[PDB]
Amino acid sequence: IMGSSVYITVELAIAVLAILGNVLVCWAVWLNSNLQNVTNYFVVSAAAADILVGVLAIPFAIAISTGFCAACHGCLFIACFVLVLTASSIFSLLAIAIDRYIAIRIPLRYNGLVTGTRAKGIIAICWVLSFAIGLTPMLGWNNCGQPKEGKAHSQGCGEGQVACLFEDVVPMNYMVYFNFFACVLVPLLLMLGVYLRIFLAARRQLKQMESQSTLQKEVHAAKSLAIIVGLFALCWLPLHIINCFTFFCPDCSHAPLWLMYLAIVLSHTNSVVNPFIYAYRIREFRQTFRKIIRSHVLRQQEPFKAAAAENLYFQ
Ligand SMILES: CCNC(=O)[C@H]1O[C@@H](n2cnc3c(N)ncnc32)[C@H](O)[C@@H]1O
Ligand SMILES: CCCCCCCCS[C@@H]1O[C@H](CO)[C@@H](O)[C@H](O)[C@H]1O
Ligand SMILES: CCCCCCCCS[C@@H]1O[C@H](CO)[C@@H](O)[C@H](O)[C@H]1O
Ligand SMILES: CCCCCCCCS[C@@H]1O[C@H](CO)[C@@H](O)[C@H](O)[C@H]1O
Ligand SMILES: CCCCCCCCS[C@@H]1O[C@H](CO)[C@@H](O)[C@H](O)[C@H]1O
Ligand SMILES: CCCCCCCCS[C@@H]1O[C@H](CO)[C@@H](O)[C@H](O)[C@H]1O
Repeated sequence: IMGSSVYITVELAIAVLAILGNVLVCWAVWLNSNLQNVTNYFVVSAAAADILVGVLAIPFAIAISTGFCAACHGCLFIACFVLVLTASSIFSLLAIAIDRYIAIRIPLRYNGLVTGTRAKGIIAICWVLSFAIGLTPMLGWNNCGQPKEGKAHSQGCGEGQVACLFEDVVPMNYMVYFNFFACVLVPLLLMLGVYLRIFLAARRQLKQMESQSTLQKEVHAAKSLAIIVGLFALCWLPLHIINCFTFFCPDCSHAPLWLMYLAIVLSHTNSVVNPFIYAYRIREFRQTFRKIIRSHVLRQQEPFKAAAAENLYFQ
């Protein structure tokens, strides 16, 4: 229960990269006026949620790995808060995919259908679903009725306290039957379905060229969605597949602790790549990113630049 320092520090690294990249995304929309359109509300939402994952969710996740002494229901609330915030991250990422779906399939009415007000509707829905799902264990679907005294004793916890571990407060059936399907499998299948429809649009345009600018938009879009989906599956499936193994094999010895830490960390790394890489693949975002990091360097190197120039003067 002591914990692994290697895990803690790698987990801390991800939090920083998640905050850096997504502040970068949001900063870029505030400065650049070209980036201030409806389509980017979905990108800003996702970036905002990823920040909260770095600031709030990952620090909370670190705590839950240590098995510190606390009231079971306090421990459950922290685990639930990790679930809500990561869920919002997933759902707001889905919103980007549904947006691109409408944009490519119904390009005419898109501008009349996907308005700034309706975009905030969708954003709110993302957060309603996140709370409803991640807080579900609060309503009674939890392991707090059956505390572990033997483990609580070994950690030297006072009476009425337990070792705060994730798998000790959050039930595996909740994780497997509700959380995995609602939060991971459905969104993944929906996003994969969106990618397959954009790909097929590109294939139809390409087949027409076998007889003598929309094709470039669709090929770029399909690539962007392949990245999102590929990364999302690589980041989220290992941890949840592990959870299924744990649930369906109660007699099996538990999956190694190093694999657990790797999978948890892997799931958190979705908040640094999604949707940074997506935004980074729009030139307008990419150029604005340069102006910001540029101005950060021509203002941090100044003490050493002035020193070197003065050192050469009297050389
Ligand atoms: C909405 C999906 N959220 C999660 O799965 C997060 O919950 C936590 N989590 C999920 N399964 C486990 C587990 N078996 N052990 C510890 N934490 C977990 C991780 O921080 C995940 O990123
Ligand atoms: C997790 C936190 C959720 C953050 C969501 C931020 C949504 C900002 S929308 C944006 O706000 C501007 C003024 O602020 C208005 O000028 C625009 O018309 C309007 O579209
Ligand atoms: C929970 C259901 C919420 C309904 C969906 C719309 C959310 C609007 S929030 C609020 O609305 C103002 C105008 O309505 C915007 O200008 C602000 O930027 C925004 O912060
Ligand atoms: C530690 C506490 C951190 C929790 C942060 C939650 C941020 C909520 S943003 C808020 O969500 C609403 C629906 O809940 C939407 O209707 C609005 O558009 C949006 O402004
Ligand atoms: C709206 C109020 C609804 C109340 C929700 C109760 C549903 C609990 S199901 C049952 O709860 C046990 C708690 O003792 C756990 O041990 C088990 O894992 C789980 O199968
Ligand atoms: C808000 C509460 C919503 C639903 C709570 C009850 C969910 C239990 S499902 C079902 O329970 C059985 C034993 O009870 C087992 O087959 C597994 O543990 C699980 O598959």
